[PDB]
Amino acid sequence: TSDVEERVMELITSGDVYNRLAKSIAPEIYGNLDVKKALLLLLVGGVDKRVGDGMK
Amino acid sequence: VDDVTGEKVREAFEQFLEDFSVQSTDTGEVEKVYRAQIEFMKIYDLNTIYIDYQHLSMRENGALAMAISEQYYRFLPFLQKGLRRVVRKYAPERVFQISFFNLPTVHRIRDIRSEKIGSLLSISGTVTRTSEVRPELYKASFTCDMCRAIVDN
Amino acid sequence: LRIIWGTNVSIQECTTNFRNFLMSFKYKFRKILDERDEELYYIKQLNEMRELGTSNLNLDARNLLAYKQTEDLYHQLLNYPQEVISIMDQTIKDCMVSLIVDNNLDYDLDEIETKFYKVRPYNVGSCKGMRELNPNDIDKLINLKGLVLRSTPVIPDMKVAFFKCNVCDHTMAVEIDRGVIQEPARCERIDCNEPNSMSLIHNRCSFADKQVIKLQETPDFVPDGQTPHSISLCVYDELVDSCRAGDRIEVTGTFRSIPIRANSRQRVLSLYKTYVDVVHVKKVVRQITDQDLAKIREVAAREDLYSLLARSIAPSIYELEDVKKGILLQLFGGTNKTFTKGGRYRGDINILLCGDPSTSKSQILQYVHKITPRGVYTSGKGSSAVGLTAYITRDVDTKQLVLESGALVLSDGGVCCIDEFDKMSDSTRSVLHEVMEQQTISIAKAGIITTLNARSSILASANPI
DNA sequence: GATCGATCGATAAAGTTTTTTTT
DNA sequence: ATCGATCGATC
Repeated sequence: TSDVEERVMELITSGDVYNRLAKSIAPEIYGNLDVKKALLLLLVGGVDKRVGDGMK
Repeated sequence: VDDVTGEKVREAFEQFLEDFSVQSTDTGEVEKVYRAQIEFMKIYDLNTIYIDYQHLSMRENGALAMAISEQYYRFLPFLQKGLRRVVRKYAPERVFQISFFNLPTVHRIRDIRSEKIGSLLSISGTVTRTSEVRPELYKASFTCDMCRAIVDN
Repeated sequence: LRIIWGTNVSIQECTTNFRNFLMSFKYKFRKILDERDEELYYIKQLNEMRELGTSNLNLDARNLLAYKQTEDLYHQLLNYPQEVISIMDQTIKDCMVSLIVDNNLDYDLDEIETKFYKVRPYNVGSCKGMRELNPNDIDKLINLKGLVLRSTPVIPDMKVAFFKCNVCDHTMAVEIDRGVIQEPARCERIDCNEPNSMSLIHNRCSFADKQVIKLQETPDFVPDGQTPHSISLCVYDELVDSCRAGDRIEVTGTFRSIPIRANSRQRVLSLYKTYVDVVHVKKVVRQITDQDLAKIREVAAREDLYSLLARSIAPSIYELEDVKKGILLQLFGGTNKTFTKGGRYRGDINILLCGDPSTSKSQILQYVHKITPRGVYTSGKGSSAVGLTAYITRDVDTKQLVLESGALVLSDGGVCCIDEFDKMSDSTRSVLHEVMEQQTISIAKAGIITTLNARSSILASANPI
């Protein structure tokens, strides 16, 4: 929300997570929309747990 | 004033060589062990001595043995002069050395900062990558050939 | 008050301004860290300096910012940081004497009043690495965060000199106190002692310690392209060989700069080299009490200690009671029941496990690495047959021989945790039988022979095929 | 005999691709 | 090419 939010709201208004973002990244390939979804969640990763105790 | 102190430790060590540190009589431990140290030496001709830290600590009760622990970087060419005097009076080419052994404590190599300049400190460890056997000099007969080269520094 | 050509510092008001601040404190700083302390830490600790006789007072030195006055002293510490510690070493001797004048039975007023105590202003200010150290920072406190790499042993330093010429007895001892040694050009000690051979007996005057350590900063949010650079260290006090190489570190250093000679044999010099001088450093038989022995005897009164140690070893692991038996049993690794003649048996045993892949096979081994402070950890070809022990390696400091021990000898007081015992090469997996049997490693290297032992204890974590 | 000036002599350099047995 | 040491000359 650091004054570029007018272009960040466009994802929140239009939505379209599952396919428009899939067609966004690497649109130069033949087919394979399923496998370009398997990478983008690794681009945001996903933290397992702030474990606190000795369980790394 | 260390000259006479060096002369004090000259004779006090020499007087220690006049006595023994023998505690038992004819149950083993024959008396006057330092006189026999001269006696074995005048047969096999090895040019050594062997003195321990115990029996020199337990004569002056540490009033003298504690002094040489911090000074015998300088006192080492002093005690050699006294034993060189007592040998002619007790025995018939003569170079020697001073061989202390068996101090109480044992240190590691990581403990040498400031007190270890001129001290005596038994050190353990292992040994690797030796070298050869070369000669050293310690005394010259060299002099200039201007008039006569017989100056012996 | 006095005035120096260099500084603008005062006379001993700030010492007295500290001494009333030191003694009449009892609490401060309650407002900057507002949460809601009856007596100051230092007040008990200043009594604690004499009764142990130590020389070091680790001053937090963020107390002058909490105090109303002594800001001028506080903002002269960070601007002339050599005279201010040179002032306060005199005061702490007198402020200790300020306690001995009350109780005259405190160490006879002579012998502890000879060894000079000192102080250590640490954790002051904040700093952020190396890409901010401007040339204006000439004499300031710096707070580095980084990592030391490698050390050299102590070399000596000219703190006192000695002289003797060729007369009978003349044993003067000049001082240096600079980078300059001063000599006489004509003799002394007698009337007819003209200008002659004044000689330098070097191995007689005493020296202190000194040590240089190399540091390289940790990559702490570096912008992923910049190479982490380096800077050196230097120390003077009794901190030599108390900071081993290879740990996270913080230093409380001042700043200096030295000249260098370009040619090795002239007095010519001009791009300088800086280095820091540390005042205090910080990283980040146990003292056996009797309450712990009383606490475990309550647990030793409980018969289910086997079951109590069965449940304690697994904070997350599934139950599996059979594997938990020998693991604590191997950790309870017997003793050396050794006879005088014959035998030399030791009660150490060796468990192993293999089977289903990734059933916390490694994390259990990581968990065993937690419970023992002095142990090993195997690697994937971090060690090898010749890479374990028996080294020849041409090190970058002296290019000579070094015999570093392998991990099996390195576990003298631990448990050898080792893995990959189906992918290990058959050049190795041939010397562990000897440490299984004669408890030793026989070294056949070009350097030397040695039948050194290895007080060891092993477990094996294999894998299916 | 000592001090100053002039002349002569000595002092500074740098490496890391082909080829052998061997495991 | 520069610096240091030694020798010679002058006061």
